[PDB]
Amino acid sequence: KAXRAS
Amino acid sequence: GILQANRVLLSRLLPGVEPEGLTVRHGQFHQVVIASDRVVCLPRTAAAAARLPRRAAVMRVLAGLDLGCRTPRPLCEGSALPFLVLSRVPGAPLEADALEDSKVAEVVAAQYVTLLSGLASAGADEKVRAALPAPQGRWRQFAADVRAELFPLMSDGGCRQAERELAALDSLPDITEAVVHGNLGAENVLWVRDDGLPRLSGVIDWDEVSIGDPAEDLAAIGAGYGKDFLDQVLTLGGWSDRRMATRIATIRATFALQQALSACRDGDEEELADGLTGYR
Amino acid sequence: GILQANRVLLSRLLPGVEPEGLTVRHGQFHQVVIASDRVVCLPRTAAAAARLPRRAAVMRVLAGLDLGCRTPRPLCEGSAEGAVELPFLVLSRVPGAPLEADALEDSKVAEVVAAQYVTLLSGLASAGADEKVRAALPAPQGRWRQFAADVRAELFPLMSDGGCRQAERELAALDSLPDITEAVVHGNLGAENVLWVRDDGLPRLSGVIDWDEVSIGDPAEDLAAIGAGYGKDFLDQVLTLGGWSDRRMATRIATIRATFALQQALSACRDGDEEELADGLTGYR
Ligand SMILES: Nc1ncnc2c1ncn2[C@@H]1O[C@H](COP(=O)(O)OP(=O)(O)OP(=O)(O)O)[C@@H](O)[C@H]1O
Repeated sequence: KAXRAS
Repeated sequence: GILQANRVLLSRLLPGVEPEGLTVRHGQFHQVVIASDRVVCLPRTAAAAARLPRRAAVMRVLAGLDLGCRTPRPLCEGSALPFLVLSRVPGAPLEADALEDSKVAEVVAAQYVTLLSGLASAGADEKVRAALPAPQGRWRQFAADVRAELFPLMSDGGCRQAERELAALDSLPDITEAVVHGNLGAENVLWVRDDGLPRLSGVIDWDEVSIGDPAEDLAAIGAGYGKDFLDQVLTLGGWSDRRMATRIATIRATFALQQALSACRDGDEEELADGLTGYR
Repeated sequence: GILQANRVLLSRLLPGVEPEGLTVRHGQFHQVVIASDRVVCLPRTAAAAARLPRRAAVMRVLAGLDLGCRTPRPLCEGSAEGAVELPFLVLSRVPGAPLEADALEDSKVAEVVAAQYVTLLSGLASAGADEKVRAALPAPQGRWRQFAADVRAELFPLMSDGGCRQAERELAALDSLPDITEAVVHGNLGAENVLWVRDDGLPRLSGVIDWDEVSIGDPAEDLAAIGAGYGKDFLDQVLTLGGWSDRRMATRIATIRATFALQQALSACRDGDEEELADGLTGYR
């Protein structure tokens, strides 16, 4: 998984 | 388990290798079996099996690009349930603690520039454009999904501040000049330390790969390592104009929502909560 | 010699890496420097530096083939290929080590090992049909006739009278051979250039190295190399699985396999490797 997008 | 179920395949692809010795990284779409020098992608859903042929073809195209580093190269493909054997890029990720050294940052940023440069150049290639996808209005389609799925879960004030972020996406031009990794996180970029200063081994995880705006990848670098480092990459690469910074800033706002949007669909309560932190 | 001379350049390309702990393999035109995860090709002359642009384009083409294994990958920019001259060329290093002949005594290892050789050679063969690969790679004509002349010019002086007689027998059949230009030919598929990962289970092909003599040519060249190293039984197994055990192909391999010792000697003579030259001339004195 995450803030980078995942 | 997953290893026992595919022992027939693993015996072919990895002769003599004890299945229970291997590790399996249960990702979103694929089940990659981690071998010593390679991985074995397997589709979980039936839809992933249908896309695997073109996915395998895409990975081969990426293998013939000068990015200044390695990429998972296709070794084998077939059926049994389709499968795809990719090369395992060596090296580990890089923590932000390492970038506190100034001489390391210079090197790391410079190799990031070389990577992004190669991706930018590759986007011009007609062959690459045909091979990889290039959706029109991905952001407006994204915004519609957010409005549909996440708005109910969000607060009144959270919907306002979310709408401002989605409003910014319409301002962005639909660029399709460069190749975009789409999820260029710190853990997806592998490095070689303990020999000299960090040297970019290669990038992995190209499931969100496409022809698009290179700001997306720049934003991802900024999300991982931060302002000061991204600035260094922008200045070296010469991507430190206002319009680029605007595109980066705009796209980075969606990263929280993209995490929540995906987590919503695949019932991930921990991710969904984290993504919605600010929005409720 | 090479480490000391190019200390400044290597300190750029390999930041904070001690040159004392780096290996070197001698090439005809280039001087490859073996680092942990990569290799650096250094020109010996300006003429060698002019070939690196084209060299980079070739290695990119090889990296795009379906060989079922790794190859050295260009770590330069794409625009390096359009340059007149390159002061260096960085390549990714293929992991793994060579395989011993005694490992093939186990029949089930040979089955697996041969199958992966087939996958490689099949990949090179079908890639030789692709016209973009043909346009990318060189394809010299009458190479056998020319090779014999190069041997008699360069190697016969280093040989005894007895060695020259035995050489003439081997070189005789080269003129009669047909000049095949079908498959992508490695040109030095010895055991050393074929690396394997044997840390888990039976040996698995990691990749192949030393594509200095790569070309569009006769696929018997590569098979001969395999026959030279691992011998009769193993070759036949590879020919069977691959489906190249026909009498014509076998004859071409037999002829080339005899001259393969001289190929190594001629290569080592040109790059100036005294130990490798001594090994090649073993028998020819
Ligand atoms: N080439 C590779 N080398 C090493 N590990 C890999 C490689 N490709 C994937 N992985 C492993 O997979 C993890 C990430 O998941 P992966 O890229 O397999 O996702 P996926 O299931 O294909 O789909 P998605 O990208 O949508 O999550 C990495 O942290 C790593 O452990």
